[PDB]
Amino acid sequence: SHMCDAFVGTWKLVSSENFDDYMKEVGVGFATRKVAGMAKPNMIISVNGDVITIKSESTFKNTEISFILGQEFDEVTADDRKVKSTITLDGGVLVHVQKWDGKSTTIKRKREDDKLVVECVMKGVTSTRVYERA
Ligand SMILES: Cc1ccc(S[C@H](CCCCSc2ccc(Cl)cc2)C(=O)O)cc1
Repeated sequence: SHMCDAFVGTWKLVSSENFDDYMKEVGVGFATRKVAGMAKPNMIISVNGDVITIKSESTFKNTEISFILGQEFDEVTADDRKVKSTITLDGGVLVHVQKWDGKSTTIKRKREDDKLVVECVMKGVTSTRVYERA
């Protein structure tokens, strides 16, 4: 047993707050905000050795990343940014930093009760996205 066992599984979005304002802060355009904001993604997290895989499946886009903690990688996001990402574990929280065009956003993922809580921050603006087991 290991590092991220409590994150492993299949999760479904059950609530979102302030995601439009977060997307505006990130620079997402109108049409993508409207369509992406409707989505109710499935997030599938798995671990094989040191490699963590996070898939997001939705009517808008299917994305997948695989990574080793602390080791930077290339990521094309669902809103089509080309970013440099680093994911670390900090006190039981998965901390995902995305860098592009001199900008930065941080996505934190933690277990709280039976939920997996996703907090997305872009400057002063936070969005909170709550997932439960599928
Ligand atoms: C449609 C859809 C697909 C995937 C997600 S991942 C997100 C966390 C990661 C957020 C930062 S990357 C990003 C993704 C989409 C947009 Cl619009 C803007 C930024 C989460 O809900 O858990 C959200 C919405």
